Amino acid sequence: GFFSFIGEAFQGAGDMWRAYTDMKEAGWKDGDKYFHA
Amino acid sequence: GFFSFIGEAFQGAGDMWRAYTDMKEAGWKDGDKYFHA
Amino acid sequence: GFFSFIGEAFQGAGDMWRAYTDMKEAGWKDGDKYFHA
Amino acid sequence: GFFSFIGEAFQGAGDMWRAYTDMKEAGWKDGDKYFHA
Amino acid sequence: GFFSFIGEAFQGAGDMWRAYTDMKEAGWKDGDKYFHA
Amino acid sequence: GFFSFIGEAFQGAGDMWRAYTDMKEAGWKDGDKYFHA
Amino acid sequence: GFFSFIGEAFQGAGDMWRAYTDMKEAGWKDGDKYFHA
Amino acid sequence: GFFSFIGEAFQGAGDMWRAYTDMKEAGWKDGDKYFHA
Amino acid sequence: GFFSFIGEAFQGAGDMWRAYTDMKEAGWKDGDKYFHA
Amino acid sequence: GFFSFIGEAFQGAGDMWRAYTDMKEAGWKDGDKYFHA
Amino acid sequence: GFFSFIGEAFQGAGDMWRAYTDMKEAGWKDGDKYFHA
Amino acid sequence: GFFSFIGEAFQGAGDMWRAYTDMKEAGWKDGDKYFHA
Amino acid sequence: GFFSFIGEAFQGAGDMWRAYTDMKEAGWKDGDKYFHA
Amino acid sequence: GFFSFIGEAFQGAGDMWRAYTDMKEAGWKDGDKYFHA
Amino acid sequence: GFFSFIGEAFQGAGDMWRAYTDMKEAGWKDGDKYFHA
Amino acid sequence: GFFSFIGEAFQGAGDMWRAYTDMKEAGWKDGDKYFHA
Amino acid sequence: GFFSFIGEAFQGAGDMWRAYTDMKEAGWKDGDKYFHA
Amino acid sequence: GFFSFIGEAFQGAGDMWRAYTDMKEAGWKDGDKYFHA
Amino acid sequence: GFFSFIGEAFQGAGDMWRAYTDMKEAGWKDGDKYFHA
Amino acid sequence: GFFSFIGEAFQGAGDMWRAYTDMKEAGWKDGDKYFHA
Amino acid sequence: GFFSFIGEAFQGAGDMWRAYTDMKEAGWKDGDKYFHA
Amino acid sequence: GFFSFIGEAFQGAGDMWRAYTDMKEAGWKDGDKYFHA
Amino acid sequence: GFFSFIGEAFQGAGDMWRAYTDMKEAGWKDGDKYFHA
Amino acid sequence: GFFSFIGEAFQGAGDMWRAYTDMKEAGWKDGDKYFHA
Repeated sequence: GFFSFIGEAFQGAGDMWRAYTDMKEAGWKDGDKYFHA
Repeated sequence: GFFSFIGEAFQGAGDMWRAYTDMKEAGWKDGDKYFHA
Repeated sequence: GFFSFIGEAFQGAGDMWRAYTDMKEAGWKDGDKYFHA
Repeated sequence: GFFSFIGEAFQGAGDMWRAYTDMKEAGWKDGDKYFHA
Repeated sequence: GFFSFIGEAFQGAGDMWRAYTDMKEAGWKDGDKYFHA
Repeated sequence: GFFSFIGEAFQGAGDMWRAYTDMKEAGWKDGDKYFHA
Repeated sequence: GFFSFIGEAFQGAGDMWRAYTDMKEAGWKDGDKYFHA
Repeated sequence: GFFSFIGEAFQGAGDMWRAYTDMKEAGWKDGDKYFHA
Repeated sequence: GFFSFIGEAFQGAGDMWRAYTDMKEAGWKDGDKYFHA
Repeated sequence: GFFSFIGEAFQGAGDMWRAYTDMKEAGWKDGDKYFHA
Repeated sequence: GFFSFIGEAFQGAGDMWRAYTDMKEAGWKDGDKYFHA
Repeated sequence: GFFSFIGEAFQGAGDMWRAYTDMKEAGWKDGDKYFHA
Repeated sequence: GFFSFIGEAFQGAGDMWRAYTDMKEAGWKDGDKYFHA
Repeated sequence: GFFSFIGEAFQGAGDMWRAYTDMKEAGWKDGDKYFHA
Repeated sequence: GFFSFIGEAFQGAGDMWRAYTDMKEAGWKDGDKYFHA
Repeated sequence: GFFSFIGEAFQGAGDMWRAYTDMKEAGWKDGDKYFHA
Repeated sequence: GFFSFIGEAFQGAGDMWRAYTDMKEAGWKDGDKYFHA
Repeated sequence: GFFSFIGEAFQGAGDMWRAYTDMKEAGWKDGDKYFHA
Repeated sequence: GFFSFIGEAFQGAGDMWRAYTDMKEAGWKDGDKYFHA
Repeated sequence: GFFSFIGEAFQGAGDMWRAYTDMKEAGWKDGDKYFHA
Repeated sequence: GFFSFIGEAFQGAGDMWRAYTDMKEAGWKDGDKYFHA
Repeated sequence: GFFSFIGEAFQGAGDMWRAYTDMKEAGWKDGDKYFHA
Repeated sequence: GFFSFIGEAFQGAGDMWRAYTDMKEAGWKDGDKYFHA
Repeated sequence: GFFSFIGEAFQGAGDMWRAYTDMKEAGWKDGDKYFHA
């Protein structure tokens, strides 16, 4: 694919552009995410 | 595919452009997400 | 694929451009993520 | 793939451009991530 | 792959461009990461 | 692969360009990472 | 999507299940094809 | 979508289940085809 | 996606399940093909 | 994706499951193909 | 992805499961192919 | 990814599971191929 | 075309006879402007 | 075209006769401007 | 084209007759400007 | 083209007749500018 | 093209008739500029 | 092209008629500039 | 400007994509052009 | 400018992509052009 | 400028991509061009 | 400038990519060009 | 400038990539060019 | 400048990559060029 971004990308808490691929018999767990201002 | 973005992208809490692909016998769990201002 | 970014990329807490690939019988756990201002 | 970045990339706490690949019978655990200002 | 970066890359606490590859019967644990200002 | 970087790369605490490869029956543990200003 | 083929595929001169994808500024040619019996 | 084919496919000169997808500024040619018996 | 083929594939002159993907400024040619019996 | 082939693949002159991927400023040629019986 | 082949692959003149990947400013040629019986 | 082959591979003249990868300013040639029986 | 200006041009904060032309996939920003006397 | 200017051009903070032309995949920024007397 | 300027150009803080031309995959920044009298 | 300037050019802080041309994968920065009298 | 300048050019802090041309994978910076009288 | 300058060029701190040309994988920096009278 | 052409361009006798630019006190003469079939 | 061509360009007799630029007190003469078939 | 060509360029008699530039008090003469088939 | 060509370039009689530059009080003469088939 | 060519370049009679530069009081003469087949 | 060529370059009769530079009061004459097949 093709991806183009021009400007600002803001993320307080989390993941950006994560790529999990080609897994067999795989397991995982992600936790919570908080944003306070 | 083709993706073009011009400007600002704001995310308080979460994931952006996540790609999970090509999985067999796979399991996972994502937690909650809070936004306070 | 093709990836192009021009500008600013801000992440308070988390992962950016993570790539997990080609796993068999794999397991892991990610923790929480907090953002305070 | 092809990756091009022009500008600023800020991460308070976390990982950037992590690549885990070609694992068999593998396990790990990542901790939490805090951001205070 | 091809990787090009032009500008500034700031990480308070964490890992950048980590590459774990070609593991069999492998285990590890990463700790937490704090960012205070 | 090909890697090109032009500019500044700042890391307060952590690892940069770590490469762990070709391991069998291997184990390790990484500690926490703090950033104070 | 889902694709199931059960039987026989016969081709004297040609290509089969050709997939060209995700191209930008591309150009090509394919010549003539002759079947004589 | 869903595609099921059960039987026989015979082609003297040509292409089969060709898929061209996700093109930008592209151009090509395919010559003549002759079937003689 | 999912692809299942059960049977026989016969090709006198040609290519099979060719995949060209993720190209930028590319160009090529393929000559003629002759089948004589 | 997922690909399953069960049976026979016969090719007098050609290529099989060719994969060209992730090219930038590329160019090539493939000559003619002759099948005589 | 996942690829399974069970059976027979016969090729008089050609290449098999060729993979060309991650090229920049590249160029090549492949000659003719003849099958006579 | 995952690749499984179970059976027979026959090639009179050619290459098998050739992998060319991670090239910059490259160029080559491959001559003709003849199969006579 | 033809453009004639005879006199005085006064600008406290801003741009003058700015010409942006012939752009494709472009993006920019201009901040605030303050005039105090 | 034809452009004639006869007189005075005064600018406290800004740019003059700026020409940006013939751009593809471009992005930039210009900050604030302050005029105090 | 034709450009004629006859007189005075005064600029406290800024750029003059700046020409940016013929750019592909480009990105830049210009800071603030202050005029105090 | 044709450019004629007859008179005076005064600039406290900035650049003059800057020409950036024929760039591919480029990136830069210019700081702030201060004029005090 | 043709460029004629007749008069005076005054610059407290900056660059003059700077020409950057024919760059590929380039990156630079220019600091702040101060004019005090 | 043709360039004619007749008069006076005054620069407190900076560069004059700088020409950077024909660069590939290049990077540099220029510090601040101060003018005090 | 931007120019894109995809297909065939045939000219028996003449010029294609001629560019004469930035001339002062210039003279020339072009001859006739014949096309016979 | 930007120029892209994909396909065939045939010229029997003449010039293609000629560029005459930045001339002062210049003269020349081009002859005739014939095309016979 | 930017120039990209993908395909075939045929010229029987003439010049291709000629560049005459930056001449003062210059003269020349080009002859005729014939094409016979 | 930037020039990219991928394919075949045929010229029976003439010049290709000629560059005459930076001449003062210069003269020359080019002869005819014939193409017979 | 930048020049890239990938493929075949055929010239029966003539010059390719000629560069005449930085001449004062210079003269020369080129002869005819014939192509017969 | 930068020059890259990948493939075949054929010239029957003539000069390739000729560079005449930095001449004062210079004269010469080149003869004809014939190509017969």
